[PDB]
Amino acid sequence: VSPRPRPRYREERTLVRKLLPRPGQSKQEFRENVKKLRKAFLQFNADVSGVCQWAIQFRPRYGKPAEPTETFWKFFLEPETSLPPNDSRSPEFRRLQAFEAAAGINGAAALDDPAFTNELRDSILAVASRPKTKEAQRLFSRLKDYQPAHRMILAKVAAEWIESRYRRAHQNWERNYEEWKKEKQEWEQNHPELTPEIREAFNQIFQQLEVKEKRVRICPAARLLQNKDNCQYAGKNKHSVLCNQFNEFKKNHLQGKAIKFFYKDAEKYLRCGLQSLKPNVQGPFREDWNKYLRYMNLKEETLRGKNGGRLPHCKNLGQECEFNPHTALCKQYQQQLSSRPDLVQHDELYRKWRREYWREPRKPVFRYPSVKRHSIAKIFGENYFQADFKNSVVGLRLDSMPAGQYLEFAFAPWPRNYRPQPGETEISSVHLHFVGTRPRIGFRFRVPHKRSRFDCTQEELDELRSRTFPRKAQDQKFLEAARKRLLETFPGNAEQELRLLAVALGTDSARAAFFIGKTFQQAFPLKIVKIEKLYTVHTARMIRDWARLNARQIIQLAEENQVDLIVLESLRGFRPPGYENLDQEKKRRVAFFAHGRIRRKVTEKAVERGMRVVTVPYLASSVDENAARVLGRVFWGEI
Ligand SMILES: [Zn+2]
Ligand SMILES: [Zn+2]
Repeated sequence: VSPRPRPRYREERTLVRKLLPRPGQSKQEFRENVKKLRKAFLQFNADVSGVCQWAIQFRPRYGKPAEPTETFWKFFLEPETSLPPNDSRSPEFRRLQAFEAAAGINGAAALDDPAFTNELRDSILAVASRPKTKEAQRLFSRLKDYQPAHRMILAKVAAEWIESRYRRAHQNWERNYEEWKKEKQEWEQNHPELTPEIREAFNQIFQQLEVKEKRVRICPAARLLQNKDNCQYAGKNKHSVLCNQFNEFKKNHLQGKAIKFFYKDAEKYLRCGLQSLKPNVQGPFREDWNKYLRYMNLKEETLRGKNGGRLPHCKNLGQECEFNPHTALCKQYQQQLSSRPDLVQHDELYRKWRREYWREPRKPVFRYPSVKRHSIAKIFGENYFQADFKNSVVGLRLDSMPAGQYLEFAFAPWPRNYRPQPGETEISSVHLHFVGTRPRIGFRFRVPHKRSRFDCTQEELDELRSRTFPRKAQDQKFLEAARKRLLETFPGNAEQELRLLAVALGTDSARAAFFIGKTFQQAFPLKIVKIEKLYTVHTARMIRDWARLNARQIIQLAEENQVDLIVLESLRGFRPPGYENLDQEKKRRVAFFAHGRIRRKVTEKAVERGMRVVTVPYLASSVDENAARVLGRVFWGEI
C-alpha cells in the first residue's frame, strides 16, 4: 500500500487571543517584551521567506523536462507520500534531514536511512551540487547555528506555505490551461470565418489603441458606422446628462398629459410659435416652459438654433440617444475601421473570441508571506511555551533563551461559550503574529472531523471541480461525476435516504430546501441580508462578517436536519460588455468575492461536522421563490 496524501481540511483549530500586560508590570516592561516578540516575528518571516526564495528555484516549469532537482521539490512539499508508514520518525523530521543535506547545512550521511529512496538521494545531491546565491549562503550560514527544532519548524512552514498557496493554484491552473487550449481549438474549428489573419488584424488594432482588456468598452463597429452621437459609454445609462436631467424634470415638475406631450409641444412651440399649440394647452405650456428653461440651464435663444426648433436631449430614457457623442476611444476605433471596411463584418465575432480565447488563464506567480497581513505565525512548540488558563498567563521562550526561562504575558481569557474549553483538549503549540503593532497568540489544538456517512473526501469533490472538470463548459460533467461519487460512497440507497440541504444564493431569495433522496421534504426560512446592503481591493471588509454569520445559519439549519450534503448555487455568469455602468461591474465583482467566501466557510465547517458540499451552476432560467427546490432537482438531474 503506497501512503495517502495529507488532508487539505485540517483536523485542528487555533484560538487567537490578545496578549495583555501581566497585572503589576509597567507599560514600559510590556513594551520592551512586545519589542522582543516583534523582532522574533519579523526574524521568523525573514527566515521562512529566505527558505521559500531558495526552494522556489526548483519548482517544475510547465511544458519542460523534469529537472533532476524535481524529486527533492516534491518531497520538501509533501514528504508523507514517499516515506514508509511504519517510519519511527515524523515526515516533518525527514523533511528537516532532506533540507539540511540539500542546503549543505549537513552531509548526505543522515540520508543513508532506508526511509529515503535513491531517486530522492540523487535529487538532493543534484540540489546540493548547484552554486548558491549570496542570499542563500547568508540564510544557510544563519540557520546552521539554529537548534534543530527551529530549523524543523522553518522547513515545515516554508514547505506548507508553498504547497498550500502556489502549488495547489499551479496544479489547478495547469488543468484549466490544458482544457482552455482544447476548448479554444474547438471554438476556432467551429468558427472558421474568424481566421488567423483577421484575428491578427484586430489584435494589432487593439494593441495600437491601448486596450489590454479582454472585454472592449467600445461601441459596436456597425453602431459606430451610423456616424451619429450615440455611444453607450459616454453618458450615464447610455444617454447624455441632459437626457437624464429631463427625465427628473418630467417626474418632479410635469403632471397628467404634460408628462407625455410636453416634449412634443415644446418642439412644436420652438419651430411654429405658441399659436401652433392647441388653444387648451397654450396656458399650461407657458408655465411648464419657463420652468423647463430654469430647471435645465437652457436659453430659448440658443434652442431655436438647432434644426429649426429641437430640444438637445432624448424625450425618453427607453430610446437609443442621439445627443450622446462617442468617447475618444470609440472615435479612434472608428478611425481604424474606416481604413479597414473589410474587418467591420467580423467585429462582433472577434470580440466574442477575445473575451474567451485571446488571453490564457493567468499562470499563478509565487507570493511571499506578508508581514502586514500576518500570513504566517512564529511557532512555539513543546519546550518553548507554558500556558496557565486559570490565571490566563502564557510564557514564550525565544529561540536562544535557556530552558525554563520565558517572557510572560497575560492574554484575553478563553471565552466560556467557546466549545473546546482548555481542559477538554491539549495545546500542542502557540502561534505568534502581529496585527499592526498589537501582539496576538494562537492556541493550536487537534479536533477530529465528525465522520461523514459518505466514504468520500471533500478533497475529491474539490479535485473534480478544479482539476478533472475545470471549465464552465464542463459544468454538466462535473455535476455528473460528483453525484456519481457521492451516490456510490453513500452506505444505503442514496436516491431514497441521502439527506441534502439546497440553499439558493445571490438574486434567488433567502430560502432553503431539505430533501431525503430525490424527495423534496420541507422548505425552511433562512434570514440572509443581500450584498447590496452593508455598504488592496478594499480593507473595510464587512464581507468576512457577512460570510461567517450567514455560513453559521446554513450550518445550524443543516445540523438541525442531520444533513449529509449541502448544495450551493454559484453566482450568475458574467454579462457581455455595454449595459454595464462601471459601478455595477464593481458591485457584481464584490458579490462574486463575498459568495466565494460564504462557500469556502460553509465547506470548511461542513467537513468538520461530517458533511460534504457541492456548488451547482447558476440557475439559468429562460414570480415567487421555488429556487432552492429547483436547485435540489438540478443536483438529482431531473432538470
Ligand atoms: Zn461609442
Ligand atoms: Zn438621450
